[PDB]
Amino acid sequence: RKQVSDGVAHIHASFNNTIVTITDRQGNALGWATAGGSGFRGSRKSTPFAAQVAAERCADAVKEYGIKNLEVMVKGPGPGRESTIRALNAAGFRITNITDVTPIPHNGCRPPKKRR
Amino acid sequence: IKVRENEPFDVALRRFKRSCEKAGVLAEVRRREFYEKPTTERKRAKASAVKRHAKKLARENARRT
Amino acid sequence: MQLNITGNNVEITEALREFVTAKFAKLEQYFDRINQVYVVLKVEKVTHTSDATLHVDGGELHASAEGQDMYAAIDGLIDKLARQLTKHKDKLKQH
Amino acid sequence: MKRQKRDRLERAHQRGYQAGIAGRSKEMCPYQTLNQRSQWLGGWREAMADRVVMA
Amino acid sequence: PRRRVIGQRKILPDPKFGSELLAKFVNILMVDGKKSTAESIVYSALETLAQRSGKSELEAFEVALENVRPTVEVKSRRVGGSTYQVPVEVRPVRRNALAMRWIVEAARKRGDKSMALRLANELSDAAENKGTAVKKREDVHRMAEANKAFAHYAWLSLRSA
RNA sequence: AGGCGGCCCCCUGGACGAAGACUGACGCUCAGGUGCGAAAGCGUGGGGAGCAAACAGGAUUAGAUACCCUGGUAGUCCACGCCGUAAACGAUGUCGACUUGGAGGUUGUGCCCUUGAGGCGUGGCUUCCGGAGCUAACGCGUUAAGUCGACCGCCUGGGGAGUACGGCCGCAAGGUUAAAACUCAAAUGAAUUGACGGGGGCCCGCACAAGCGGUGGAGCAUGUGGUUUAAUUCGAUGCAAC
RNA sequence: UUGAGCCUUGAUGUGUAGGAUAGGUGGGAGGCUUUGAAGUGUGGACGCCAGUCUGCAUGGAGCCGACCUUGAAAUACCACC
RNA sequence: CGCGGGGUGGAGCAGCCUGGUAGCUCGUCUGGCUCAUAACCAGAAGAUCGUCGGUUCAAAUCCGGCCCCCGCAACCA
RNA sequence: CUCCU
Repeated sequence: RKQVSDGVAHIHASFNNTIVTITDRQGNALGWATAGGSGFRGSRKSTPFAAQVAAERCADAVKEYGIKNLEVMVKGPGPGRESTIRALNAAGFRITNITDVTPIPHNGCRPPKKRR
Repeated sequence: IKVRENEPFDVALRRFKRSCEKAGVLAEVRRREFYEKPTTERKRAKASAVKRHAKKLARENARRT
Repeated sequence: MQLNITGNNVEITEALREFVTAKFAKLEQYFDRINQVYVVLKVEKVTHTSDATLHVDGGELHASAEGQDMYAAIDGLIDKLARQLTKHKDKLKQH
Repeated sequence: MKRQKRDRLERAHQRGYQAGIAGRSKEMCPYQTLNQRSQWLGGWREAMADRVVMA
Repeated sequence: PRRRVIGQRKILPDPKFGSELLAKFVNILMVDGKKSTAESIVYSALETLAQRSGKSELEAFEVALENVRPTVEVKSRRVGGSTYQVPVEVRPVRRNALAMRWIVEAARKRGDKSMALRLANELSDAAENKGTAVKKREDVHRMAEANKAFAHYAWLSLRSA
């Protein structure tokens, strides 16, 4: 429980799901909540609203660590990614800075061939 | 991308630069190596560019409105 | 799927009704749930023609085939109906 | 049997919004008069954001 | 329709009480094109709603109505293979009529002896938040609030009022 | 030509332009021949992240040896050999001359007020639009499919067939050269008017949505098919007969 | 670092009823306190979110038991656990 | 042949982490949805907690006896 | 989504 002050809020924002991992400055996790585990299932995981409910259900169950202010990292080009940080302005936090950690390779490995 | 500033901030600047270069390169690179149709899609894109420029230029005569 | 044979100038014999019924049943089983089928046999002095109207969940669908001996016309009509059914079936799958 | 609904003004809006969402990044199927082209393009640019928020 | 915000006509108010909502309510259970016996059912039911409720009749009906009027209503939509329901907000003209349709259907169920006794008891439990139309109200709110995650494109309820 | 994208080094080919000097027709094309030649594949030895034929499984479907999903081996990579084909396409052999214009790109260079990203010319390579002319039309149009010249390759109805047999090459797969019997009166190119599309845009309809009442269950009436009968008169049969 | 066992201690034990986060059994109107009182500068635990423990006062000399509700009367006090 | 553990919806099991009221997925039943089946979603009943006893106010929970399992053994007449 | 003449 550790009585931490500030945290780093990683938001993995893929197409089919958003998971929200609130950690500390150090980089080791304090609590996470996903858009799947909030009652939304299948296609309904892939909405911004499930990301908002995920950010709520993380922002409490990190209450016991006592975080006043947090940074926001967002990885992934998904349908959440903005409603989930409106849901961290509204959850009672002070947003220090917001970054983008979406991995852009200087094209390396080959992508899959997926669609027809 | 990286937004930090004083108390009116945090949304518009970030969704601007984030949304443009992020959604561009990730929505591109997410699948389809293709090896062949960036050539076709750039050729069609730029032929459509010169056809749109000349088409609007000679379409700048009249429209009877 | 019940099937309803009628004939204008074509005397529908019992061997004729057995074959047509079998062919229709086989087609119904293969493509889609079908509710009712009307078959009309016409002879116009040369042309042995056949009409069929299938009532399926989406709606009516009809086909017509001219032949030489009635049997040929029936076969053509059944193949046409099957083709129409494939179109209607995944026309209302379209996932 | 009565008269036209929202006389092309905010019907021109939702045509540009549906055409904005379903691809059509032409922005080159509008009307030609100004009061309808302005919000065909208005619905188009309001539909680009609603394409970013979803798949 | 495609065209026609239609030239709309109003209705006659109720004779015994100064209400057009009540006249709409008579027109709901006015089955088979016969207004007079529906008026006798409504008056015969509001009388025993007054004696079985104490308070006045128009406020008895309206307080009994606002516990079955809804706020969100599902609209079934399909995109691709899925066919999910999307919550639209009910407009306040459709609201009370959609309440009275559920009251009248839930009174055509429930079967007691007379229609005025059935509708009187059904409005009584609608005041009590107990009967059938409150269960249908809570079904609509549970599935619209359960499917709440859909607020989208253009096929429903443009910008505001 | 195939093709070649981080950055640096070493070795090396070609093109271009300015000003001169030099050789003096030393030129063009080229059957045979020789060389290079994407990807897949084959052989030997390494290497193997990601992807991914084959393969397994889950779906989908009437079936689904498929598309979709989860995995996944050859191969993709390197070194050395082979193969020698591609929608190897500009579907346009090479070289040379001549013949109205415009807008650009890129790369040199000359003069003048570089006095300001300035103005006027000049070469090369290249993109589009159009002139006459040409073409069956589509379109090509100084980089021609215009007017000509030199040399080479190739074509002679469609199918059989770029197949068989034989030769040559290859480890193989196969490549190249290349028929005939038979059979048909067509095959084809471009353009036109319709029709059609699970193409697009716009508008509308009890087309959907919002509702009210039905049909399908029942008895009976009436009509039809069938069956019967001596006859069950004849016709009407998707919507548009019942 | 860490179990496990053993002592010495110290907290914890809101069903219902209700003045109340009363564990059982038995004894049981005596200790608390000016060894500087109720409130809180204070700081936590527990937290079945309502009440109990202890840290330091600037205050300073106060509190319950039997007598109200319960299968039950009070960590009022003590013993065995 | 004596030790342990289990007996709770149709089934798998939580509850018995502290004696105070029976709980979750499926199967089974509606309703919405779908062209119908499906998938999704929202509700509902589904048990005298294996049977007799008793231990206090009150027992699925604590303790005896019986039955049924599953293991460990004892298994050298 | 908004960088032209």
